[PDB]
Amino acid sequence: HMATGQDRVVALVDMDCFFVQVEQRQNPHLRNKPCAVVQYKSWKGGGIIAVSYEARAFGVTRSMWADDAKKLCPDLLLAQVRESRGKANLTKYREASVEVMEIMSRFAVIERASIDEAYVDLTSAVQERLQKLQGQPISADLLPSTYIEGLPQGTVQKEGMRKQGLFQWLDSLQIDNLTSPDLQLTVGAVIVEEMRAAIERETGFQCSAGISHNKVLAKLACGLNKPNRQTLVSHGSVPQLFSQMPIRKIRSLGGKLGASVIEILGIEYMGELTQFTESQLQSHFGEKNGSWLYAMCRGIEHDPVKPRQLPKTIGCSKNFPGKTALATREQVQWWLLQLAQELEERLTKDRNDNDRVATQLVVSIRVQGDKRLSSLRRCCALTRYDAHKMSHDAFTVIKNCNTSTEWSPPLTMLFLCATKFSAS
DNA sequence: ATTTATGACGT
DNA sequence: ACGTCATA
Repeated sequence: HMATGQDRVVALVDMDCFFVQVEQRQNPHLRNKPCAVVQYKSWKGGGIIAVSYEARAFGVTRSMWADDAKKLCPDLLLAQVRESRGKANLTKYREASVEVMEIMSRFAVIERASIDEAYVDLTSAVQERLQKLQGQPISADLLPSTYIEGLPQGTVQKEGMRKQGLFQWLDSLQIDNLTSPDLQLTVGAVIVEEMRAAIERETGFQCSAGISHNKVLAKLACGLNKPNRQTLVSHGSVPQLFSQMPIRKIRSLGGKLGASVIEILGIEYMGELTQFTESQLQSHFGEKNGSWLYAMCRGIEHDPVKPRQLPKTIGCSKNFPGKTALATREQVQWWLLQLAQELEERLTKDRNDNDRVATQLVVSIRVQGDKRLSSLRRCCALTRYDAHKMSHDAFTVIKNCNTSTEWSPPLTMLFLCATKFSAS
């Protein structure tokens, strides 16, 4: 009577260093070279936000200043994010992301998780594929970039090991040693190979993927073998996988709650959670978190793949660090106008493309000396896709935040978000 | 001065 | 409504 969280087949697809691949498709000179994408070149060469795998090998990471990355990797090539109205403009990447998600939707139900990753619900697609091929062995040739986590168990080249693990898996499927859920995952992986082939053929982009029974395991699986590969994590693989898996690697446990789990229970690995009762976990972390942890450490999670190919919000913001912090009224107004103009453009395009209208405008700011990402959030009605009205409306709602033709304390961040979409 | 985005939850 | 958390 003990449920095993084996009801669904779920994938998570992550475009490998996505902004970089976009620039590399556009500029063949960047292909197969150590390359990074930077925004804002003046200050320390700019901030790196995406890094090719060739560059990662030199120790280049995101959130590194380009000048610093050049010390680690002198031959590093850089592509700059487009800058419009004095701020980074991510339109090219948003549009490329749409290219990929449109291809994914042909194969299965997708949840847009971010600009560069999507969850995929393959349960239905797997059931249908299982009827078309019935009692036919699944050839290793259908899974040319698939790793089976945990295998092989029992040749000094990675590709050799991959194939040996796959053979062991498939030989035990064909034997009848594995379970029907295992067959379901395997077929799911075949479909993902097919989806990933179609993405590469049609866009030129490569991606890694994880296939498992829920989103957390799929996300975890995806990161196990990168770039351009996919990993199947079976329910059976979970005890060994979790036995040495730091708690912070599991999605949603990378922050404060994860650190609390570690500190309060005196443990380090995900698997160690199984020794606590559900009541115990709830007593420390709350009813929801405790229940979630109890199921998750056993490889079980029920968060559905939401059928949502489009972002629920459309926002833009700009930080104004250090000396650049906004300190006059005219300056604060000029930047609201810049933000509002980008937002109007993206909103109008959204309306035309997606048949919806935003109804709420959220204004957020951060004041100098406040550690919290947001110092304050206020909303007002968004009635007109008009940059001047939007910027003026936003000024109105945050104007009282100023102590006193001058602005103090200085603003270190402005954020306009369009939310609350309705069909149009 | 590691951005500029996102989605979710608690109250 | 508003603040906080988590992710890349």
